[PDB]
Amino acid sequence: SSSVEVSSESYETIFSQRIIRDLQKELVVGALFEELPMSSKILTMLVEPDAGKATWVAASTYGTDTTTGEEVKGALKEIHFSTYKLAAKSFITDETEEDAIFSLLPLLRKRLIEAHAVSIEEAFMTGDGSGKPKGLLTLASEDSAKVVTEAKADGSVLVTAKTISKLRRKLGRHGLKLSKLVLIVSMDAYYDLLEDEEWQDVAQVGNDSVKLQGQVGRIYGLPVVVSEYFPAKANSAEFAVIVYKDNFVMPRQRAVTVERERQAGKQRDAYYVTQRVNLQRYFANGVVSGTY
Amino acid sequence: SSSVEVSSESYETIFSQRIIRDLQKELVVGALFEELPMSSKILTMLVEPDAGKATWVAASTYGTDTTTGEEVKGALKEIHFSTYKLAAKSFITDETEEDAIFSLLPLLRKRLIEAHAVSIEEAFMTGDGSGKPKGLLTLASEDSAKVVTEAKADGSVLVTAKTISKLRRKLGRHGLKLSKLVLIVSMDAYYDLLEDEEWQDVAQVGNDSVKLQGQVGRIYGLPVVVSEYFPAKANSAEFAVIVYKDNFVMPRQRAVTVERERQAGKQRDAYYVTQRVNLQRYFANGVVSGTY
Amino acid sequence: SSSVEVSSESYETIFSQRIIRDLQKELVVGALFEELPMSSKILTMLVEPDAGKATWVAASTYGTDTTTGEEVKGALKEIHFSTYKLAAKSFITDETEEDAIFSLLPLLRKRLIEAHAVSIEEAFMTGDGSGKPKGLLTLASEDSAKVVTEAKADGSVLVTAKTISKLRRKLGRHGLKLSKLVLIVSMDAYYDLLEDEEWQDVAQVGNDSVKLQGQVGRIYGLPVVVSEYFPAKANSAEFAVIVYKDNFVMPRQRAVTVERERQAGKQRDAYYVTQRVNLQRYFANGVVSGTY
Amino acid sequence: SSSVEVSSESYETIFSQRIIRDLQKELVVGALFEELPMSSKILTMLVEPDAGKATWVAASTYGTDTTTGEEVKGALKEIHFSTYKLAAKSFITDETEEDAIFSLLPLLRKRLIEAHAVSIEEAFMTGDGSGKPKGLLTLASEDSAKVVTEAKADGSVLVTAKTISKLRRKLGRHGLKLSKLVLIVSMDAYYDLLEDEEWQDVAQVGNDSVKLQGQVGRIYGLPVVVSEYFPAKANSAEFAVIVYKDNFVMPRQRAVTVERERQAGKQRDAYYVTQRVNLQRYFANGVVSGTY
Amino acid sequence: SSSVEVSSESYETIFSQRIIRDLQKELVVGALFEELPMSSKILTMLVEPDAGKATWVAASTYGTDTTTGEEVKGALKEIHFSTYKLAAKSFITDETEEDAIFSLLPLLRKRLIEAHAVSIEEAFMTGDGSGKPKGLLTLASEDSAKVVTEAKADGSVLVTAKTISKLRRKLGRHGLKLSKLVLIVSMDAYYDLLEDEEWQDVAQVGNDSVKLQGQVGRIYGLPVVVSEYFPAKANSAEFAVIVYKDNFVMPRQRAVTVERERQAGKQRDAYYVTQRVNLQRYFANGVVSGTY
Amino acid sequence: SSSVEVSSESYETIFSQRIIRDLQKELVVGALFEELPMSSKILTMLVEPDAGKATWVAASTYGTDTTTGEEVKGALKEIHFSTYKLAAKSFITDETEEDAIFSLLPLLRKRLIEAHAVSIEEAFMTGDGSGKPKGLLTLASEDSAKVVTEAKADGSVLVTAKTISKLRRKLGRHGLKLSKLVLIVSMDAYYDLLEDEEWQDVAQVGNDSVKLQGQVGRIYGLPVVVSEYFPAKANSAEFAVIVYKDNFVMPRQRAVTVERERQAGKQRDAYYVTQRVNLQRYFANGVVSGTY
Repeated sequence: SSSVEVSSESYETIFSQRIIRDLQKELVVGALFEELPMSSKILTMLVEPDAGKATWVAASTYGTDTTTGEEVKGALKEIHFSTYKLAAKSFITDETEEDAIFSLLPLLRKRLIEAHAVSIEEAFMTGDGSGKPKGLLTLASEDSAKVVTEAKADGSVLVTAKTISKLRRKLGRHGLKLSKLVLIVSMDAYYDLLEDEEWQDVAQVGNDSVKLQGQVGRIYGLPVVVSEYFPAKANSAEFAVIVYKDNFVMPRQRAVTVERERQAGKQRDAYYVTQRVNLQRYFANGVVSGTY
Repeated sequence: SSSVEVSSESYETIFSQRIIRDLQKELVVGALFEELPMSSKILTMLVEPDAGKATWVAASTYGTDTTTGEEVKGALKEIHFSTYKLAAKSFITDETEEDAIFSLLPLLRKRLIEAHAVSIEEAFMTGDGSGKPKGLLTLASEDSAKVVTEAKADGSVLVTAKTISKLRRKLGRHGLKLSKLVLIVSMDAYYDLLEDEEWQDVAQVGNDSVKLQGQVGRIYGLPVVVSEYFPAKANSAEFAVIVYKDNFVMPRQRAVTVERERQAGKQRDAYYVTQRVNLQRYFANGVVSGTY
Repeated sequence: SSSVEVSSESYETIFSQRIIRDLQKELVVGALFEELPMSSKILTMLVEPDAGKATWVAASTYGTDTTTGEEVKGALKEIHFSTYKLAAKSFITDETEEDAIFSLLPLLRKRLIEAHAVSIEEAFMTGDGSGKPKGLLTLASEDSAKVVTEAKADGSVLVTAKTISKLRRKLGRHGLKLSKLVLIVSMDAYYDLLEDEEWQDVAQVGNDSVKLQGQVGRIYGLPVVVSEYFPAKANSAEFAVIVYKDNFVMPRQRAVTVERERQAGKQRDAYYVTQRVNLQRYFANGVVSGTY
Repeated sequence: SSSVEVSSESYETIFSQRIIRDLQKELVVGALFEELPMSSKILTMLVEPDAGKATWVAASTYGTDTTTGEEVKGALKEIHFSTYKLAAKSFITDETEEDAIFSLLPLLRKRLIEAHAVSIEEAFMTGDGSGKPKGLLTLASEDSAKVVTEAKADGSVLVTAKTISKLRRKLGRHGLKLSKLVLIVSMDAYYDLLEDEEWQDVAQVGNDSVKLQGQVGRIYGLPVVVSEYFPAKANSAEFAVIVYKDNFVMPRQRAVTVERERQAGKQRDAYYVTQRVNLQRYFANGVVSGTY
Repeated sequence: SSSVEVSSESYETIFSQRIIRDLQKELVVGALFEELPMSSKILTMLVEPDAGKATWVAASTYGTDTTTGEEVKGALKEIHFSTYKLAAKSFITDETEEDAIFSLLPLLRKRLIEAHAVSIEEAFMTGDGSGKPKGLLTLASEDSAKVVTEAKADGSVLVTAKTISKLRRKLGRHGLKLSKLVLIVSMDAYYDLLEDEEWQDVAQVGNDSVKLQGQVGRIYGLPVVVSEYFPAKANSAEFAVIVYKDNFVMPRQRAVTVERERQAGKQRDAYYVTQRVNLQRYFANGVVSGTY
Repeated sequence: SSSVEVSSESYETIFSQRIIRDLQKELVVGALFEELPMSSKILTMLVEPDAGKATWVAASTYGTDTTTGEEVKGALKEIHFSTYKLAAKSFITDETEEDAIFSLLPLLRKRLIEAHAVSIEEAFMTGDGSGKPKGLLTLASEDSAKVVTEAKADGSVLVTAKTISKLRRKLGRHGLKLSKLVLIVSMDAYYDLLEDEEWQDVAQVGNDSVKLQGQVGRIYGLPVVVSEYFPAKANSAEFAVIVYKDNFVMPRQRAVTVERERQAGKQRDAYYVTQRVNLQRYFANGVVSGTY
């Protein structure tokens, strides 16, 4: 009846009262370590490691230098945990905040913190270490630690299940355990439709329940971390396996705090979120990936 | 003997009493949602889910002027919920009813309703949205979502079970689950008997029981909703896979009511049966279809 | 020494006493439904299942005249179940019975009833249905219903077991159930020795018994009704699979009776045997056979 | 020194105290039926099982002339079961008995009876039926039954278990059972270690014991009567599978008796053992054998 | 520096002490039977099995002259068991015993007895039957009894498990059981590694226990008696399988006694170790070996 | 702004700190026997195992003179248990020690003893035994005993699992058992995925635990002493399997001790570690390795 430019504009318009989030993916992997508070400029350590060496000496007296005899070493290595600053800044103007909707500022604050955390997780996963923490698929990669798939447990010809097993027993050479798997979402999809020598398929069987879905999706009974924080290289899959109780800790030189001023050349409200963070490192075989 | 046009018409004949219904098929799929009453003629549901986010900042001073900018945000996105009208009339006259049958109308009101129910399902199940409730295949198919089978879960070649698993995983990256499957009766026939890995049939073993068939007809323990409200593309399949308790609601802006009049030019009996409906939508990857 | 033409005929020979039947099997399959007595020359009855229908109408008015709404019809259809006559007749002479024996007749009456009973089953199983009851391999097949195997649930390669399952599914599409299965004795002896991937055979486990044999030979746990009244073709196997207690009734307008006269020009005994029976039909998927 | 014809004959010489018998197999097959006591020369039985069947009549009339009228029959067939003579005799003289052992005669009398018994079994197992009982195999094989393996359940290729099955389902179709099986030792000695699809053998499983053996040495749980009294052929193996409690009876006009006379020239001693026996023949297909 | 002829010889140096006996293996295989004491140089006995027979007689008289006269016979046959001699000696001297080890004789006497016991086992395992017992493989192989595996239970292509399987059948044809099997060390190692249709070896599974090693090394749940006293034929392998509790007794006309003399015209110490043994032979199908 | 060579090295530095050992493995394979302390220069002792054996005697008198003479012996043969010397010294001075760390000697001394323990285990594992003790592998392989696989109880074909079983039997044909297996890590990776009849592997199953891993890595349920002190021969594996408590003893004529002097021309800190050891041998078949 009424058209626009009659009286259409005078009727009820509902707005989204209660909204959903931007970003609904959990933040783990980058923080999946002991989170240790720190305040120091640097932290420096040393290890024993050893002395002497000893051999086989024919004896028959007390004190013998007749044959073989004195043997010593001292050794090394000092190591320094090098700390980084990671931080963010954001604007809002009174100009934007004042219309008739003043509910924006409360909402905004809880996006900022959530957003600083995202950038940390991505920085820990992929990051070169300049201006950012020590990577996880940089220190376990082919790029700067030279770790690919295990070829000391490959005769010729591999398969996708096999690769996980092969990397797992590379960790037990390094003497450590496995306690979580971090896998690409595609990989886990493939392993959900598991191929087994049970021949029932533990994604389903005949009688299906939450027990089965939650068993197939765990490999070796362990939390698979489904994550999307991986480049796709080619048809290759990247994996990160290591222990997560005997591995690395996140020393945080400043725990996340939100800092705030009004000043940016007028007033205006300016927001600072600031953390300072790193990864520990002791070994380059101390975390293991492999390229399919 | 007794021949017709002689004396055959003065003896016995039987007539029916009680009568089979038209369509003994259960109406579901289009009525497989929660039914929410609405009194509001439009809903303008502005979503509101975020303010600020994060940044990477060096900090260590009260006011920092050297690092990155700050962030301040509004929020988005208004959603207009628009209802449509579905309804029909039936014109009848006493003049046709006049013979010796007068029990026609007590069945007929409930034939018209049952029939009006069919078209409600067909429109709910498949539909553009223009003058009809939002369509279920359509909203989740290539037509207006570009949602087909997940190509990031397949190398090439997809067997019938294997498809379902690609769609199952697609669902959980959304944040939603699966609790029933809607399949075509001809597709449903290769799941009624399926050739399976236990190598005995888990439809029937050697010693069929209603239990084994009731387990197999639940793909993943989840009921398959056998329906015949599906287009036919080719030897390609169609699926409707979603959760049916967390997805979309069916909002009914006028529930079905029967108005009755007797005015059409004389008397005459006039019936008007009228409803108003739509379906909710937030996302169109919140529902899943796919292409075999 | 003693031989024919001495005195051998005057001495000892022990001549016949007692007889064993003709056919030491049960007569099955025609009689496998309810058998209801009637007294009504024709069961004319009208079956009316639907009235109304309704549609989607956009309204915004009480009396909605703006678009058509009006939906109403009567329905159809009338059917007539017409009884047929089956009969058997015999005329003998006193001369044939007599030589010193006159006990033939009380036994003659049984054989007549029994042989009649056989024809009835012949007529129910295969029969054009005009003057006699309609078939069950002549009704239910390609001959007069277009009902064979279900090709739309085949993959490719029909094998015998597969054929029964596809056919089973063809029944549940129709809405009717299965409660007995009717099969060919030649096929039966190979449902008795069914292949199963249980892999020890459940008809000779290695802890062998009559139980396993009486299980395997009951396809789906429902009794196999061994029957052999089937036509020939090549080596196609036909089956009769239907619900046998929620379908057709056999209606009896005349119960078995023997009407006995002597007078036939001479005496003579004249024996007339009469029954009036039919088969019902409701739909052209009301019963299912399939061709292999 | 010491040689024969010195002092070696008065030295100890040990002679046999006890002996084995020639034959240590239990008799079986031909004394495995009912042993019916009898005293008549012949049993002449006439079986009369069926009289009357009538016809399906066309009705509204009693003493039909629109079809063939009222049927009645008498019946056939007289059959005569005639005993045959089995007699065996032996004779000794006082010259035969005397050596230095007088104690042979109670043993000889046992031996003759046993020896005669073998001849009864030999004839009952295979026998023309002319001055001996009819042979069980001589009426079950190709010899005059003309009953071999059913073509009607071979797609091509027969194996030993299938041949037994083929033979078994002939039985259930002549109205009889299987209650024992008679087989050939060489074939029985292949179910000693029985190949099967467990592949771990269901003859011995994992932990061989006597129980498993005496159960697997049966086919259908029913005792395999391990014998070697069948004739040689080639690589063909004939069996007998029939009921052994609803089958052919032995009518014994004389139960086995021991007769002793002395007289025949001088005295001297004579041992005669005589029985008069036959095997029934109710049907020529009332026993089933077959050619492998 | 110091060596023989300087000062090396004056330091304590450790010379021999503490003995170990010749052969660390149990004397069995010829000693597996009952050792029955006897005192009779030769044992002469008949074994009586049966006397007369009694052939079928037609009868209907009390002296049957119409048939062949009575059967009768004595009993055969006479058997001689002849003892053989086995002994060993040592002639040592007073000069030998004098001049290093005077405690040699208490050990030397034990070795003479023990060494004789092995030589006895050599005579029982394979024996000429001339001056020494009758052999054990000798009476059971082709050497003097023409017993190889039964070619009339061959299904073509004899394999290891099967040879035993045929051999067991040959046993039941004698009517004697199988209770242990005596094999060659090298075969026994392959039989320990039995491959069965579990396809995993029941030798050690994957879940080993002493029971499974103690189970594999039993064939048919009967223990194998592992031995080395066998000849190596060719590529053919000797097996010896019989009952070992209802077969051959070893009759001993003298038990092992140690006899001691000193004279030979001088003294000198003379040690004589003596036994007298024979081995029963009833049949040559009373012990069964074979050729591979 | 700041850089090194400005003030940075003096600004608040975390110097090196703490420690972790080298040889992050337990000493195995050398320590795997009874360790007997000894205090004797040599033990020179006679193997004592037989004294006479005699032979058979036909008798006929208390003595004989007809047959062979008598046996009686002392005993053969002397063996000498000889020690070797293993040892080394190490040189350090006060000049080296004076920097700013004086916790070096308390660590250097532990390392030295540990470093000596390694050169002992090395020599114990492989060695010529000439001035060191015997090589465990060397004596056992084909280098010095001519012992490879048991290829007189092997027919055709082998796998890794088989090669162990060939060795396993080879021990017991000297009466010896098994109580450990020694294996190369490269092989150990291949026993991780043990191929078995339960056909899921007992290393994962579907559900893993430390227990399954501890069953599959113990071949026969007995500890595999996993070690990496093995020579890498080629694509061949060596193994060492013998009994390790019913065989060889390791006799130690001097236990490990540390002697220390400070004088040799200057002072100077001098350490001497010295020990004396041998490994016994008794036969060349009393320790077994194998070439895969």
